[PDB]
Amino acid sequence: VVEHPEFLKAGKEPGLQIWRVEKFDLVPVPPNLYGDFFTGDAYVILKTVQLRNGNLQYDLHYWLGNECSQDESGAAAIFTVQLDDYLNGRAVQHREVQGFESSTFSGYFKSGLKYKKGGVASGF
Amino acid sequence: VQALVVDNGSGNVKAGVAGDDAPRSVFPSIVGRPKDAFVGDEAQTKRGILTLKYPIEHGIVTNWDDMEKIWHHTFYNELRAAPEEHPVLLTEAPLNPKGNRERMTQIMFESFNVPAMYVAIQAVLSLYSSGRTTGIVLDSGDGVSHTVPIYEGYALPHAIMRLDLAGRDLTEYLMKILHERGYGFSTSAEKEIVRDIKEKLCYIALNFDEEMKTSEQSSDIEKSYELPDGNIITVGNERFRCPEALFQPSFLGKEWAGIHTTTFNSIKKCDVDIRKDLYGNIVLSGGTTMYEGIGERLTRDITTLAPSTMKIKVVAPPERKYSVWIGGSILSSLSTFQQMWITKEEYDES
Ligand SMILES: Nc1ncnc2c1ncn2[C@@H]1O[C@H](COP(=O)(O)OP(=O)(O)OP(=O)(O)O)[C@@H](O)[C@H]1O
Ligand SMILES: [Ca+2]
Ligand SMILES: [Ca+2]
Ligand SMILES: [Cl-]
Ligand SMILES: [K+]
Ligand SMILES: [Mg+2]
Ligand code: NA
Repeated sequence: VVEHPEFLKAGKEPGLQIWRVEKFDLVPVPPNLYGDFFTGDAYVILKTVQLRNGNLQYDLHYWLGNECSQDESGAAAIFTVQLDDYLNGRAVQHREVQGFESSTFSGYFKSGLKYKKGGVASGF
Repeated sequence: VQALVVDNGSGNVKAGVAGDDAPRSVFPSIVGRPKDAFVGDEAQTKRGILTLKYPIEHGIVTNWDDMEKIWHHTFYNELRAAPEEHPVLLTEAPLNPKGNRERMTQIMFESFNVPAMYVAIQAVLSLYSSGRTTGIVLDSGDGVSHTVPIYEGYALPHAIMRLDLAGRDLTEYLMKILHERGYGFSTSAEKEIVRDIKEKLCYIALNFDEEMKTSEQSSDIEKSYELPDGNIITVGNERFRCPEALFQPSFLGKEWAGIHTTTFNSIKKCDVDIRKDLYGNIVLSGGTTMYEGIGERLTRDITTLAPSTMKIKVVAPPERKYSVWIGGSILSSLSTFQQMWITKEEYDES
């Protein structure tokens, strides 16, 4: 389970990658929007860190908006598992619920976490 | 091409197409043969001229000829789909033997000629349908209940618990205790009526002993139900004594652990460093988890059993009756599903 183009880009360099679940697919979030999340949507976030020994460390977070649809939150969970598998299981997985996110997750965004009304339509 | 999703339930098959939010076909997992095979509702309407059998009584397929009849009915009579032209996602019970999975795979590829298939564990699909990768699923269906710890997407096989106590046992117990007020439900057709009584009127007491006390103090407990023949039946404390057997199997003459104890035992089989995530994500699945009061009661009872440092959260999704099927519909819709399945060509050359 590797041929997905976004899997091929995941975790190659230190940094922050955010995808939104859109109609049962993983779609990159425009970087200008990083830190702002639609309450109607679910997202997958991969934080990649360069270790002292040169290896890479991975934290996968799936973020669930208060109004996201069941297909979106279920897909975010499943894509998280599949991305971890593609990273040979070395990612630590984190469930993030709107308004109750971990301090680690909020710390990824210099401007802090903000939410917006709306979102992409359900696949259901 | 759109995958078909088939949840092989002990009591009912749930079937439909990937991308739907609910199964479009739900029918009883019954095959009737003359006293040359009838399946599902049509088998029940002809119970006079047929012997009826359950091929998957306790979540495990045990009669493969009859199971193949159920699958043929699913594809041809319910969905009107050519199985040889769709990928199929099939569900299986937790701890299903690999030899059973191989037999279902052989039938799909060699009898139905399915082009591709994927077998999913029911409880894992339910966890995904709840938007989680880690948690413990308590799936209570018709013929079987399981508690299934799952960590970062995968079930922990050494910690799964099976309890052969589920909805059908509760229906039978309600049939039994209604003899106290003079009812003699006993036939297969009467059992279906009592099942409906159970679903409509029963509930789970927050504290069983206190509910027995309060219910005896007045007639407020009594609720009515209109039978097919127009007669009205009144049910009192049977409303919560029936599902109480989930917690006290001694009511059925069994020394088995109740569902709270079973959930606790399952979590304890997992290493201490992940138990907090399981206790905080106890996810209910299946028709027999639909009773009013179940989440509140399970929360009390598991909180009592578990160390007091743990944070107990019981999650009762509104559409949990079909959460296995829904999880399958999501998984088989993803852009990555085509990489997860086995093709017929691979199988045939294996
Ligand atoms: N609202 C309800 N309250 C109580 N029980 C219910 C309710 N709705 C359905 N049930 C029971 O749920 C059971 C069927 O649910 P399900 O179909 O999820 O079991 P299965 O999946 O068919 O069998 P298994 O999963 O055990 O192999 C039946 O026994 C039915 O009576
Ligand atoms: Ca949305
Ligand atoms: Ca991992
Ligand atoms: Cl305690
Ligand atoms: K079950
Ligand atoms: Mg089931
Ligand atoms: Na906890």
